[PDB]
Amino acid sequence: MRVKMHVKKGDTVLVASGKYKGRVGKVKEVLPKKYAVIVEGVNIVKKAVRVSPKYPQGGFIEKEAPLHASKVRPICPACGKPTRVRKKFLENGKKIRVCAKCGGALD
Amino acid sequence: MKTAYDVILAPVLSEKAYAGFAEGKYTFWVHPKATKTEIKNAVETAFKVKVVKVNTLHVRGKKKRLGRYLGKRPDRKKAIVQVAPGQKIEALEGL
Amino acid sequence: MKLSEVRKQLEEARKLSPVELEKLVREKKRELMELRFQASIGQLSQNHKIRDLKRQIARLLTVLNEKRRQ
Amino acid sequence: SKVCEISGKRPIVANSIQRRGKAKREGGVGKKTTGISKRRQYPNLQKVRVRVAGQEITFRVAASHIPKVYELVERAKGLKLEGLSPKEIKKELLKLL
RNA sequence: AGCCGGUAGCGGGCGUGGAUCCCUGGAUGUCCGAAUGGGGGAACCCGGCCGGCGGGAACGCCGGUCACCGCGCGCGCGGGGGGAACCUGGGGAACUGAAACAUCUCAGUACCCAGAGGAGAGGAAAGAGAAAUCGACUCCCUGAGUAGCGGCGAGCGAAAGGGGACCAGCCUAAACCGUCCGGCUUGUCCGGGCGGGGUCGUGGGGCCCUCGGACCGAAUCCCCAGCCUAGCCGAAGCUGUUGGGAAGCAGCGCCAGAGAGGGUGAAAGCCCCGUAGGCGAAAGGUGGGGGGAUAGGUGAGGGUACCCGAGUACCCCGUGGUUCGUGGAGCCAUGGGGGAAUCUGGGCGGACCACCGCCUAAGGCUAAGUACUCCGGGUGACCGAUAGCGCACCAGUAC
RNA sequence: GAAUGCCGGCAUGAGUAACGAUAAAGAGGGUGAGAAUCCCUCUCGCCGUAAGCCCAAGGGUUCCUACGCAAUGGUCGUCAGCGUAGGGUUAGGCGGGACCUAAGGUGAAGCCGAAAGGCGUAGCCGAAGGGCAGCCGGUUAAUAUUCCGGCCCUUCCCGCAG
RNA sequence: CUCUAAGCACAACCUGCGGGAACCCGUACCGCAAACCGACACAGGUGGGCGGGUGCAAGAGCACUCAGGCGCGCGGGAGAA
Ligand SMILES: [K+]
Ligand SMILES: [K+]
Ligand SMILES: [K+]
Ligand SMILES: [K+]
Ligand SMILES: [K+]
Ligand SMILES: [K+]
Ligand SMILES: [K+]
Ligand SMILES: [K+]
Ligand SMILES: [Mg+2]
Ligand SMILES: [Mg+2]
Ligand SMILES: [Mg+2]
Ligand SMILES: [Mg+2]
Ligand SMILES: [Mg+2]
Ligand SMILES: [Mg+2]
Ligand SMILES: [Mg+2]
Ligand SMILES: [Mg+2]
Ligand SMILES: [Mg+2]
Ligand SMILES: [Mg+2]
Ligand SMILES: [Mg+2]
Ligand SMILES: [Mg+2]
Ligand SMILES: [Mg+2]
Ligand SMILES: [Mg+2]
Ligand SMILES: [Mg+2]
Ligand SMILES: [Mg+2]
Ligand SMILES: [Mg+2]
Ligand SMILES: [Mg+2]
Ligand SMILES: [Mg+2]
Ligand SMILES: [Mg+2]
Ligand SMILES: [Mg+2]
Ligand SMILES: [Mg+2]
Ligand SMILES: [Mg+2]
Ligand SMILES: [Mg+2]
Ligand SMILES: [Mg+2]
Ligand SMILES: [Mg+2]
Ligand SMILES: [Mg+2]
Ligand SMILES: [Mg+2]
Ligand SMILES: [Mg+2]
Ligand SMILES: [Mg+2]
Ligand SMILES: [Mg+2]
Ligand SMILES: [Mg+2]
Ligand SMILES: [Mg+2]
Ligand SMILES: [Mg+2]
Ligand SMILES: [Mg+2]
Ligand SMILES: [Mg+2]
Ligand SMILES: [Mg+2]
Ligand SMILES: [Mg+2]
Ligand SMILES: [Mg+2]
Ligand SMILES: [Mg+2]
Ligand SMILES: [Mg+2]
Ligand SMILES: [Mg+2]
Ligand SMILES: [Mg+2]
Ligand SMILES: [Mg+2]
Ligand SMILES: [Mg+2]
Ligand SMILES: [Mg+2]
Ligand SMILES: [Mg+2]
Ligand SMILES: [Mg+2]
Ligand SMILES: [Mg+2]
Ligand SMILES: [Mg+2]
Ligand SMILES: [Mg+2]
Ligand SMILES: [Mg+2]
Ligand SMILES: [Mg+2]
Ligand SMILES: [Mg+2]
Ligand SMILES: [Mg+2]
Ligand SMILES: [Mg+2]
Ligand SMILES: [Mg+2]
Ligand SMILES: [Mg+2]
Ligand SMILES: [Mg+2]
Ligand SMILES: [Mg+2]
Ligand SMILES: [Mg+2]
Ligand SMILES: [Mg+2]
Ligand SMILES: [Mg+2]
Ligand SMILES: [Mg+2]
Ligand SMILES: [Mg+2]
Ligand SMILES: [Mg+2]
Ligand SMILES: [Mg+2]
Ligand SMILES: [Mg+2]
Ligand SMILES: [Mg+2]
Ligand SMILES: [Mg+2]
Ligand SMILES: [Mg+2]
Ligand SMILES: [Mg+2]
Ligand SMILES: [Mg+2]
Ligand SMILES: [Mg+2]
Ligand SMILES: [Mg+2]
Ligand SMILES: [Mg+2]
Ligand SMILES: [Mg+2]
Ligand SMILES: [Mg+2]
Ligand SMILES: [Mg+2]
Ligand SMILES: [Mg+2]
Ligand SMILES: [Mg+2]
Ligand SMILES: [Mg+2]
Ligand SMILES: [Mg+2]
Ligand SMILES: [Mg+2]
Ligand SMILES: [Mg+2]
Ligand SMILES: [Mg+2]
Ligand SMILES: [Mg+2]
Ligand SMILES: [Mg+2]
Ligand SMILES: [Mg+2]
Ligand SMILES: [Mg+2]
Ligand SMILES: [Mg+2]
Ligand SMILES: [Mg+2]
Ligand SMILES: [Mg+2]
Ligand SMILES: [Mg+2]
Ligand SMILES: [Mg+2]
Ligand SMILES: [Mg+2]
Ligand SMILES: [Mg+2]
Ligand SMILES: [Mg+2]
Ligand SMILES: [Mg+2]
Ligand SMILES: [Mg+2]
Ligand SMILES: [Mg+2]
Ligand SMILES: [Mg+2]
Ligand SMILES: [Mg+2]
Ligand SMILES: [Mg+2]
Ligand SMILES: [Mg+2]
Ligand SMILES: [Mg+2]
Ligand SMILES: [Mg+2]
Ligand SMILES: [Mg+2]
Ligand SMILES: [Mg+2]
Ligand SMILES: [Mg+2]
Ligand SMILES: [Mg+2]
Ligand SMILES: [Mg+2]
Ligand SMILES: [Mg+2]
Ligand SMILES: [Mg+2]
Ligand SMILES: [Mg+2]
Ligand SMILES: [Mg+2]
Ligand SMILES: [Mg+2]
Ligand SMILES: [Mg+2]
Ligand SMILES: [Mg+2]
Ligand SMILES: [Mg+2]
Ligand SMILES: [Mg+2]
Ligand SMILES: [Mg+2]
Ligand SMILES: [Mg+2]
Ligand SMILES: [Mg+2]
Ligand SMILES: [Mg+2]
Ligand SMILES: [Mg+2]
Ligand SMILES: [Mg+2]
Ligand SMILES: [Mg+2]
Ligand SMILES: [Mg+2]
Ligand SMILES: [Mg+2]
Ligand SMILES: [Mg+2]
Ligand SMILES: [Mg+2]
Ligand SMILES: [Mg+2]
Ligand SMILES: [Mg+2]
Ligand SMILES: [Mg+2]
Ligand SMILES: [Mg+2]
Ligand SMILES: [Mg+2]
Ligand SMILES: [Mg+2]
Ligand SMILES: [Mg+2]
Ligand SMILES: [Mg+2]
Ligand SMILES: [Mg+2]
Ligand SMILES: [Mg+2]
Ligand SMILES: [Mg+2]
Ligand SMILES: [Mg+2]
Ligand SMILES: [Mg+2]
Ligand SMILES: [Mg+2]
Ligand SMILES: [Mg+2]
Ligand SMILES: [Mg+2]
Ligand SMILES: [Mg+2]
Ligand SMILES: [Mg+2]
Ligand SMILES: [Mg+2]
Ligand SMILES: [Mg+2]
Ligand SMILES: [Mg+2]
Ligand SMILES: [Mg+2]
Ligand SMILES: [Mg+2]
Ligand SMILES: [Mg+2]
Ligand SMILES: [Mg+2]
Ligand SMILES: [Mg+2]
Ligand SMILES: [Mg+2]
Ligand SMILES: [Mg+2]
Ligand SMILES: [Mg+2]
Ligand SMILES: [Mg+2]
Ligand SMILES: [Mg+2]
Ligand SMILES: [Mg+2]
Ligand SMILES: [Mg+2]
Ligand SMILES: [Mg+2]
Ligand SMILES: [Mg+2]
Ligand SMILES: [Mg+2]
Ligand SMILES: [Mg+2]
Ligand SMILES: [Mg+2]
Ligand SMILES: [Mg+2]
Ligand SMILES: [Mg+2]
Ligand SMILES: [Mg+2]
Ligand SMILES: [Mg+2]
Ligand SMILES: [Mg+2]
Ligand SMILES: [Mg+2]
Ligand SMILES: [Mg+2]
Ligand SMILES: [Mg+2]
Ligand SMILES: [Mg+2]
Ligand SMILES: [Mg+2]
Ligand SMILES: [Mg+2]
Ligand SMILES: [Mg+2]
Ligand SMILES: [Mg+2]
Ligand SMILES: [Mg+2]
Ligand SMILES: [Mg+2]
Ligand SMILES: [Mg+2]
Ligand SMILES: [Mg+2]
Ligand SMILES: [Mg+2]
Ligand SMILES: [Mg+2]
Ligand SMILES: [Mg+2]
Ligand SMILES: [Mg+2]
Ligand SMILES: [Mg+2]
Ligand SMILES: [Mg+2]
Ligand SMILES: [Mg+2]
Ligand SMILES: [Mg+2]
Ligand SMILES: [Mg+2]
Ligand SMILES: [Mg+2]
Ligand SMILES: [Mg+2]
Ligand SMILES: [Mg+2]
Ligand SMILES: [Mg+2]
Ligand SMILES: [Mg+2]
Ligand SMILES: [Mg+2]
Ligand SMILES: [Mg+2]
Ligand SMILES: [Mg+2]
Ligand SMILES: [Mg+2]
Ligand SMILES: [Mg+2]
Ligand SMILES: [Mg+2]
Ligand SMILES: [Mg+2]
Ligand SMILES: [Mg+2]
Ligand SMILES: [Mg+2]
Ligand SMILES: [Mg+2]
Ligand SMILES: [Mg+2]
Ligand SMILES: [Mg+2]
Ligand SMILES: [Mg+2]
Ligand SMILES: [Mg+2]
Ligand SMILES: [Mg+2]
Ligand SMILES: [Mg+2]
Ligand SMILES: [Mg+2]
Ligand SMILES: [Mg+2]
Ligand SMILES: [Mg+2]
Ligand SMILES: [Mg+2]
Ligand SMILES: [Mg+2]
Ligand SMILES: [Mg+2]
Ligand SMILES: [Mg+2]
Ligand SMILES: [Mg+2]
Ligand SMILES: [Mg+2]
Ligand SMILES: [Mg+2]
Ligand SMILES: [Mg+2]
Ligand SMILES: [Mg+2]
Ligand SMILES: [Mg+2]
Ligand SMILES: [Zn+2]
Repeated sequence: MRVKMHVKKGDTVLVASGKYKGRVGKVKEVLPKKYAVIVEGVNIVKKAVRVSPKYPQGGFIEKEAPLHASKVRPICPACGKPTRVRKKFLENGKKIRVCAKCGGALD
Repeated sequence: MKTAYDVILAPVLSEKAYAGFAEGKYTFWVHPKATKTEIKNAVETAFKVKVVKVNTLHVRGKKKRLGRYLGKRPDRKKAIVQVAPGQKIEALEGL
Repeated sequence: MKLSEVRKQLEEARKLSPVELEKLVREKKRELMELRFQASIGQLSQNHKIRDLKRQIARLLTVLNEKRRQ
Repeated sequence: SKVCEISGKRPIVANSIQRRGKAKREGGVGKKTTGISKRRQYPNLQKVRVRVAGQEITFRVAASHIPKVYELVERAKGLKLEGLSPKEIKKELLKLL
């Protein structure tokens, strides 16, 4: 089947565990195969790069490292709180994610 | 659907192949089951020339390995075609 | 090829006749041969074109075969 | 040594039993078996030739069912067997079996 | 809401106007293989006929078609090969045991061959066997290591009856009647098809005479419930502290038809996937449950003595099966020889005879209850990389 | 803790035997981080009915070029039948098939056998035997009776003439 | 090559001239050997053809030598048993 994952690309999340616990950012990318996400400005690693074209000075570059998807919590755009995700069926027949606290949509 | 364009696969790029261009000889990779009569027809409707001679030969695939795994490249077949005097295949010419 | 273009190609082909579908298939096969020549001499950067054209020929043959079976 | 074409009699496996001694009912201590060996018993197969509808048909049958061959020929008096090959006669004859 | 398999890179693309992916149906499907146009050292060569392509007559390619056997009337239908175990039939060892060995045992086992199928076999009394009793078959417990068999050695080993599972009974041949065809030994004739009639042991049926004259219901067909092949919803937690990291520890809370389990940077009912509880199919498969239809089935008296499965019963010779190894040796089966009758006929109740009883041979079919595990799921006082399958890994591979 | 047990690891013998024909080597120069061992040159020796050249089988890319030097090579290695990459085999006349038969195999007919199967006429298969039209030279790093040049030839189709 | 039978004799066959047609597979390299059979780059085994010159009576024998190919994939010293 499919990798059921509670967050999606483009939504704001809270890092609730680990070194960067308490930080807030936007999901850059989602890695269902690794069950991981990438959050802007979070979990920056230093990577050694060789001297070459497009890396003339070599040295080190900085990149975000993926986080396990259970460490992030989506933030409601209505009540502004981290929350669990509920399913709400719309009168037009579509299904959307809603915040488990106040019921607001999560897009 | 089999056509003339399924018979001719690609040109052969080598010094030996380039040498025959001056004499009107052109080397192609062709379908391994294609016959000389089949090949001669295919070149005529693909490049609009007159073909007067077709030579063929089988090219067995080389055994190659990547790390631990042994295998083989696919078998191939190339054809050298001689066009009528004065005629040219401008797609191959210029390389 | 976009999803909308695929629907257009299938819609146009179903309006044709078996004689026309064979002629269109042959022109597409000729176009694919010219791509293979370009890709052989390292002059096709957009290598995705080869897969797009191959699936188009499969679509036209699938539609042609449906018309043959009535 | 094969099957009987009418009754299906075929060879059967039987035991040959060699005995010694005097029987109990004749005042002896009893029979003793010195040897048992497997053998085959065959039907008494014989060739029977009959003339049916201008053709000669050959039957391989057990001797006990030879009169059944002529029973079949008589019951074929009410069949249309004109111009058929001997093989075709035999198949028609055996469909009456 | 991401995606272009394992699988990154170079290089390019697609997707909320619904991609990738999953399920169902369809299309395409080179060559070999039962292999089947012919040949052949499998995967490779060579043809016939019809149509098309190339300038196409020679040459080549493309599409269709062409093996053999059986049955039904050149056409139509079928067969062939394969399948881990299980099943039936045709054949069928030895080591070993007997503390040697030959009857016996191992054993009708191993194995070979043929066939059947999701099962197979068996199956509707010419039965059982002593009770004036039972009532097709199969399977389980028991009877019972009993009755018996046995160089009466080693050993082998029932059945009836009782308790359960399941449950179901039918179609024909023959008498007689009709119709078509063939015969000449030319008709109350014989023979071969087909239709009607008939199916039984408290004997039944045919024919003649009399009185008679809607209920049952499929193992077949139709429809539906349900089930299978993708899925969906799903309660409740925060803060601090040690620490690389909290889920640990602490403070105060909440859910529970959910405190199975697995993840998350250590040890989380409330973070994630789930769990209890609910929901869901356009399409194909199944449908042993329910409903309907249909085939089919349906009473007595008197006369007659027409019919009731033949190289069969039966007797003898040679053998097999049964607990039965020639034994007082029946019963069932049959290679050889002889060889009946149609109910006043026949078979059986362990030699045989008499009496007293039971049954109706020589045509066929038949669900369910039972066996097995290639395959899918669940579960272990099962294994944890010398273990567990030979293989946790690119293994029936390297060699 | 023992089964000349089983699997694996590592010791001893020991820096020991041996390094596979007693046809044999020497020098100068070059290359290279590195040279008895690779390249060039001069000298020497060995084979020469062979240790030279060409077919068939068998083997299956080992062929040529470039770049390498961990393992392989009984030492060494800059070399290589080794590692990586690219390239390379061209036929109407050569061989085989679209021809023929041999032993043998198979086998519409036919015969036999519990089954599986055994045999067998015609026919078919079956060759290094019969049949059938190409010689000389040039060219590539690597193919040549195949490519090219010159000179020769074969079968089939169509048209015209006889 | 020749003889005729069915058939056909506006066909058919043969000769000459002109124009056309001619498919599939093999083809590298080793091949008395370091590339084949012997577990090895193994003193063994492996069918056919060519195989020069001089001399020794002849010869495919023997000695030297042509063309061609090799010094056999560990060496250097010493000069006991
Ligand atoms: K024995
Ligand atoms: K003994
Ligand atoms: K009677
Ligand atoms: K009896
Ligand atoms: K009885
Ligand atoms: K049955
Ligand atoms: K030959
Ligand atoms: K060659
Ligand atoms: Mg990140
Ligand atoms: Mg060329
Ligand atoms: Mg070819
Ligand atoms: Mg042309
Ligand atoms: Mg070729
Ligand atoms: Mg060729
Ligand atoms: Mg190739
Ligand atoms: Mg290749
Ligand atoms: Mg491949
Ligand atoms: Mg395509
Ligand atoms: Mg018999
Ligand atoms: Mg005997
Ligand atoms: Mg026997
Ligand atoms: Mg006789
Ligand atoms: Mg008899
Ligand atoms: Mg008799
Ligand atoms: Mg999108
Ligand atoms: Mg499908
Ligand atoms: Mg075939
Ligand atoms: Mg064949
Ligand atoms: Mg089968
Ligand atoms: Mg058996
Ligand atoms: Mg046997
Ligand atoms: Mg038997
Ligand atoms: Mg035996
Ligand atoms: Mg025995
Ligand atoms: Mg003994
Ligand atoms: Mg003993
Ligand atoms: Mg015995
Ligand atoms: Mg036994
Ligand atoms: Mg026994
Ligand atoms: Mg046994
Ligand atoms: Mg059954
Ligand atoms: Mg009955
Ligand atoms: Mg049962
Ligand atoms: Mg039982
Ligand atoms: Mg039970
Ligand atoms: Mg029992
Ligand atoms: Mg008892
Ligand atoms: Mg007893
Ligand atoms: Mg004893
Ligand atoms: Mg004794
Ligand atoms: Mg015993
Ligand atoms: Mg016994
Ligand atoms: Mg026993
Ligand atoms: Mg019982
Ligand atoms: Mg009837
Ligand atoms: Mg009867
Ligand atoms: Mg009648
Ligand atoms: Mg009737
Ligand atoms: Mg009666
Ligand atoms: Mg939930
Ligand atoms: Mg949920
Ligand atoms: Mg939850
Ligand atoms: Mg918290
Ligand atoms: Mg915490
Ligand atoms: Mg805990
Ligand atoms: Mg918790
Ligand atoms: Mg936990
Ligand atoms: Mg948990
Ligand atoms: Mg908690
Ligand atoms: Mg549930
Ligand atoms: Mg009897
Ligand atoms: Mg008898
Ligand atoms: Mg008797
Ligand atoms: Mg006797
Ligand atoms: Mg008897
Ligand atoms: Mg007996
Ligand atoms: Mg017995
Ligand atoms: Mg017995
Ligand atoms: Mg005895
Ligand atoms: Mg016995
Ligand atoms: Mg006794
Ligand atoms: Mg007895
Ligand atoms: Mg009797
Ligand atoms: Mg008998
Ligand atoms: Mg009777
Ligand atoms: Mg009587
Ligand atoms: Mg009796
Ligand atoms: Mg009796
Ligand atoms: Mg008695
Ligand atoms: Mg009875
Ligand atoms: Mg009866
Ligand atoms: Mg009966
Ligand atoms: Mg009867
Ligand atoms: Mg009988
Ligand atoms: Mg039956
Ligand atoms: Mg059953
Ligand atoms: Mg291990
Ligand atoms: Mg371990
Ligand atoms: Mg293991
Ligand atoms: Mg273990
Ligand atoms: Mg496994
Ligand atoms: Mg193992
Ligand atoms: Mg292993
Ligand atoms: Mg493995
Ligand atoms: Mg293997
Ligand atoms: Mg001990
Ligand atoms: Mg031992
Ligand atoms: Mg040991
Ligand atoms: Mg030990
Ligand atoms: Mg050991
Ligand atoms: Mg071990
Ligand atoms: Mg060991
Ligand atoms: Mg060991
Ligand atoms: Mg180890
Ligand atoms: Mg060891
Ligand atoms: Mg060691
Ligand atoms: Mg030591
Ligand atoms: Mg050692
Ligand atoms: Mg020593
Ligand atoms: Mg040592
Ligand atoms: Mg020393
Ligand atoms: Mg020593
Ligand atoms: Mg030493
Ligand atoms: Mg020494
Ligand atoms: Mg040694
Ligand atoms: Mg040595
Ligand atoms: Mg030495
Ligand atoms: Mg030494
Ligand atoms: Mg030494
Ligand atoms: Mg040495
Ligand atoms: Mg030495
Ligand atoms: Mg040496
Ligand atoms: Mg030496
Ligand atoms: Mg020498
Ligand atoms: Mg010498
Ligand atoms: Mg030197
Ligand atoms: Mg030097
Ligand atoms: Mg030097
Ligand atoms: Mg060196
Ligand atoms: Mg060096
Ligand atoms: Mg050199
Ligand atoms: Mg030398
Ligand atoms: Mg010397
Ligand atoms: Mg010399
Ligand atoms: Mg010499
Ligand atoms: Mg010499
Ligand atoms: Mg000489
Ligand atoms: Mg010589
Ligand atoms: Mg000699
Ligand atoms: Mg070869
Ligand atoms: Mg080899
Ligand atoms: Mg080999
Ligand atoms: Mg070898
Ligand atoms: Mg190769
Ligand atoms: Mg290689
Ligand atoms: Mg090599
Ligand atoms: Mg090479
Ligand atoms: Mg080389
Ligand atoms: Mg180098
Ligand atoms: Mg090295
Ligand atoms: Mg090394
Ligand atoms: Mg080495
Ligand atoms: Mg070396
Ligand atoms: Mg060595
Ligand atoms: Mg060595
Ligand atoms: Mg070395
Ligand atoms: Mg080295
Ligand atoms: Mg160097
Ligand atoms: Mg070099
Ligand atoms: Mg080499
Ligand atoms: Mg190499
Ligand atoms: Mg290599
Ligand atoms: Mg080639
Ligand atoms: Mg040629
Ligand atoms: Mg030529
Ligand atoms: Mg041909
Ligand atoms: Mg041939
Ligand atoms: Mg045969
Ligand atoms: Mg046979
Ligand atoms: Mg045979
Ligand atoms: Mg023969
Ligand atoms: Mg022949
Ligand atoms: Mg053959
Ligand atoms: Mg031949
Ligand atoms: Mg001869
Ligand atoms: Mg020849
Ligand atoms: Mg020739
Ligand atoms: Mg050259
Ligand atoms: Mg060469
Ligand atoms: Mg060459
Ligand atoms: Mg040449
Ligand atoms: Mg030439
Ligand atoms: Mg060649
Ligand atoms: Mg070759
Ligand atoms: Mg060569
Ligand atoms: Mg070479
Ligand atoms: Mg050579
Ligand atoms: Mg030789
Ligand atoms: Mg030679
Ligand atoms: Mg040589
Ligand atoms: Mg090799
Ligand atoms: Mg070998
Ligand atoms: Mg070997
Ligand atoms: Mg070695
Ligand atoms: Mg070797
Ligand atoms: Mg070596
Ligand atoms: Mg060597
Ligand atoms: Mg050697
Ligand atoms: Mg040798
Ligand atoms: Mg020799
Ligand atoms: Mg010679
Ligand atoms: Mg000379
Ligand atoms: Mg000389
Ligand atoms: Mg000489
Ligand atoms: Mg002289
Ligand atoms: Mg002389
Ligand atoms: Mg002399
Ligand atoms: Mg001489
Ligand atoms: Mg000689
Ligand atoms: Mg000579
Ligand atoms: Mg001599
Ligand atoms: Mg000599
Ligand atoms: Mg000499
Ligand atoms: Mg000599
Ligand atoms: Mg000599
Ligand atoms: Mg000499
Ligand atoms: Mg000499
Ligand atoms: Mg010399
Ligand atoms: Mg030479
Ligand atoms: Mg020389
Ligand atoms: Mg040397
Ligand atoms: Mg070496
Ligand atoms: Mg060495
Ligand atoms: Mg010394
Ligand atoms: Mg010395
Ligand atoms: Mg000395
Ligand atoms: Mg000395
Ligand atoms: Mg000494
Ligand atoms: Zn909210």
